[PDB]
Amino acid sequence: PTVFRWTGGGKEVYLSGSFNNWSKLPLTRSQNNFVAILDLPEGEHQYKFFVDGQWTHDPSEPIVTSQLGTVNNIIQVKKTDFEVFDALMVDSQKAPPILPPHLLQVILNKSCDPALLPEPNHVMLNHLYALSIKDGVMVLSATHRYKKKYVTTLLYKPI
Amino acid sequence: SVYTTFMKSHRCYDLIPTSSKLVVFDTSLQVKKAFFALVTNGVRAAPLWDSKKQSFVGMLTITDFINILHRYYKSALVQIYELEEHKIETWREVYLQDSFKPLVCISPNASLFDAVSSLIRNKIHRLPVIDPESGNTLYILTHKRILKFLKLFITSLEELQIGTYANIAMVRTTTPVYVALGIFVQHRVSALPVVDEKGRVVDIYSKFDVINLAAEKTYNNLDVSVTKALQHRVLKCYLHETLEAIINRLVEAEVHRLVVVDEHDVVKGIVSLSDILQALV
Amino acid sequence: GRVKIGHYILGDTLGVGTFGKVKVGKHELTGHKVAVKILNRQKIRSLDVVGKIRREIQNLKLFRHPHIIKLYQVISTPSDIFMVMEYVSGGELFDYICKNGRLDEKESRRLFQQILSGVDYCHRHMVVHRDLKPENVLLDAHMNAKIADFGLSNMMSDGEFLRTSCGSPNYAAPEVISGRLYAGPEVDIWSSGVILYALLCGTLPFDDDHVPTLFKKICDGIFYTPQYLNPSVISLLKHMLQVDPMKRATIKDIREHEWFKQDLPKYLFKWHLGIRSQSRPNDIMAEVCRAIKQLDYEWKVVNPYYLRVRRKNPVTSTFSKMSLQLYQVDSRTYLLDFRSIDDSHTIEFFEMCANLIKILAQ
Ligand SMILES: O=C(O[C@@H]1O[C@H](C(=O)O)[C@@H](O)[C@H](O)[C@H]1O)c1c[nH]c2cc(Cl)c(-c3ccc(C4(O)CCC4)cc3)cc12
Ligand SMILES: Nc1ncnc2c1ncn2[C@@H]1O[C@H](COP(=O)(O)OP(=O)(O)O)[C@@H](O)[C@H]1O
Ligand SMILES: Nc1ncnc2c1ncn2[C@@H]1O[C@H](COP(=O)(O)O)[C@@H](O)[C@H]1O
Ligand SMILES: Nc1ncnc2c1ncn2[C@@H]1O[C@H](COP(=O)(O)O)[C@@H](O)[C@H]1O
Ligand SMILES: [Cl-]
Ligand SMILES: [Cl-]
Ligand SMILES: [Cl-]
Ligand SMILES: [Cl-]
Ligand SMILES: [Cl-]
Repeated sequence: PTVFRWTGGGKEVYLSGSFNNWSKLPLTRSQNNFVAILDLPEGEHQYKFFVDGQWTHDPSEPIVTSQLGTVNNIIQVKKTDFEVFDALMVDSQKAPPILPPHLLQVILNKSCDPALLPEPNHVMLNHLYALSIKDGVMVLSATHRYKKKYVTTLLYKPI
Repeated sequence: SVYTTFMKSHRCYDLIPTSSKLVVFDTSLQVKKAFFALVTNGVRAAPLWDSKKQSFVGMLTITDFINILHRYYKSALVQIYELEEHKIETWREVYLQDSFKPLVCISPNASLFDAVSSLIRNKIHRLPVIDPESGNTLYILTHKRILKFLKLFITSLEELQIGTYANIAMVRTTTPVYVALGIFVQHRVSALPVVDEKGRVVDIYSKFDVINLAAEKTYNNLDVSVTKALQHRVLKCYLHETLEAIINRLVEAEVHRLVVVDEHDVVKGIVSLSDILQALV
Repeated sequence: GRVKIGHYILGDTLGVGTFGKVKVGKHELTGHKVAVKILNRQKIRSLDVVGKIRREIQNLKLFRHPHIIKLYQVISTPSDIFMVMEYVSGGELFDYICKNGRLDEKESRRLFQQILSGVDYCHRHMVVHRDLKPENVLLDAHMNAKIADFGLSNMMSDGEFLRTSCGSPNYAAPEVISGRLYAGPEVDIWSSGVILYALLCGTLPFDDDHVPTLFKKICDGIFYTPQYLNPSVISLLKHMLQVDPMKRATIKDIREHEWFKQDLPKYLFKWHLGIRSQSRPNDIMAEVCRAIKQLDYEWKVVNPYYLRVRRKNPVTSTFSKMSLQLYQVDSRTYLLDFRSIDDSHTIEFFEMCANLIKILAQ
């Protein structure tokens, strides 16, 4: 289905087009927009407007000038125009931020299983945390999510 | 077998917990610091990463501590200079020479049966679970966890004949830790029952009780008796008891193996978590 | 001469939303009514919201909660995009509260539970509808709440904060008016607390004609509790309207609160981060760039504080990515944060980070 909107005032406005054998079709006005919606076959269609006694075209829409000097708008209704995600894909063509307190809420410092740990806030996953280098050995750590479970891996690495 | 079919269906992942901790050691790490880190983190085994190899080469467990301790203890008067200043790889080079043993692992999507089989297949107690897209080690699958899972879903010992009952490795009250460690090395079994003046069992020194030496920094003295050692902190079963009720006993007390004993509390054999999951495979 | 989309005749303009007019649609035959959001392709590409809408549709097309407006279908045309949604007779909750006074403890509790359930659903789906207000809470013929404008909504991705300072300043969280970084749900809680106050009192907790004092009040988290207000709900509002997000009520803490729980229906429901240096931010970033190249690592400079760095593995011959970000901790110190970028991954990440640290400031 294709939308036909005439932006600008008028008492009576009609859409003549190759699709309706150039018959005068009346566009309903809401406010300053006069519209009609109609499905047209995946092809080339020419149209014009009968806006209050005058014949125009939308200057903003693509036109075609005839061998006889007839100026009409044109519309190439593409396959891509039909499907939402197909169309949306085709449509796509200082100071240091303050430290969010969230990145300080860890799950290691704060009877029970030492391997078992609390569930983390999504916001602290994949972030590198480390322990002070005591004895020329660095201790790095990070919580990562695999499926609906989480693993806080800590590497004992000499330097 | 009904149990065996249920394990063949369940994915390893289902047993991985909500949020776990994983300790990985770079092979270039001083092996003493390595054991000290197991104790501090509260872990019984950790995977090893060779940076030059860019892969997990193996697992560092308490057996490694037992092994070093025995291979290298000279006396209480000298330092185990070897342990004190040796890297994980420097020792892995020694421990495994012309005798080569690769890294055993499982996938989270791989079967629970496939995993239980892999443990007995390669004769191990710790199995690292690795996701193939990430290459990341996620969890370490243990017999205790798989059994607690099977027992969670479960809704005589003399008849079925399950466990090791002949030429059983055990120590006396007086036995020094070194001697006991030497046994853990030659026999290669998880725990050693402590026997009195009579064949009756008084206590049990486990591969586990060997970490307290690391923990308390007391490894420098292995002349100490097995009882002297166990002072920092008994469970028995009989041949006239059902397997369902015997499996129930092991998980309710969360013990790695039960002692098969007679009326006079004298040793008859042992039934490990190992043997149980095997008989159910 | 009836303007149709689907088989619905487009009627009156219900209102104007975040990204377009919303019109009624009465089915040709059945007479069924729908809410139709009209997104002109040329305008949604002018504001660079084309990606936003792509995501918004994706999410809402698979959501199905009784207190969130249903997205029936999205119809595309060469001209515009039509979002066919469920219509509700009741209209704005806002006007309800204008028309009638404040709601009674019982009535307010119901609608608060209804709203919060939906707010939860969203979050439980990594969606955080910012701009949550009585104006965006619609009512049906049976007085059931319906969450409506997901134009200001956003996604929650593991390891990232949101920045956009969305929605009406009365409902805006102090950190949002402050233009600070936030996780997401906390800012939906702060709004829901404002909604709760509006239900119980029929007025706003933070409101002034003088905009600077409206903001002072918000960041001072100070609001008046009328004498008719139940101490238990006052307690809930005190917890929900915390200036500190670290001290603010969670969807779980609300669920657990006794005022909430009452008559609630069944159907609903020594570590350090990075490295910290006291140098001038410009020096720090220069130092990181002079060290990153000193490791032969490929990178892309996003912000003058955000950096997307890649490394070629010398063994497995695999690319591994990580993101570096500088934040200001103290009024005197700053800290470089390391975030892992998903395509051993984790161990290679650590190695990547480690290398930098050994040649860097605290
Ligand atoms: O109104 C529109 O855009 C607006 O443009 C303004 C401007 O600058 O002109 C902005 O200020 C404003 O914010 C913006 O939304 C439209 C963009 N695409 C459309 C497609 C259709 Cl089909 C219709 C439509 C539907 C039903 C009726 C009826 O009411 C049904 C019978 C007539 C009438 C017209 C309208 C639009
Ligand atoms: N998955 C594995 N891959 C390779 N070697 C392993 C693996 N798991 C353990 N090992 C090795 O097997 C030996 C015995 O270990 P194990 O019985 O599993 O330890 P423990 O009973 O203390 O948990 C050790 O030398 C250890 O390094
Ligand atoms: N003290 C022991 N003496 C002899 N065999 C044992 C002893 N403890 C365990 N086993 C056996 O050793 C094998 C491996 O078990 P485990 O190392 O105890 O998990 C099993 O066949 C056990 O029955
Ligand atoms: N049969 C048993 N009776 C009493 N304690 C046991 C028994 N088996 C193991 N333990 C203890 O269980 C602890 C952990 O050892 P392990 O079972 O190898 O993990 C140690 O303190 C052992 O002494
Ligand atoms: Cl026009
Ligand atoms: Cl409006
Ligand atoms: Cl009507
Ligand atoms: Cl209705
Ligand atoms: Cl109000």
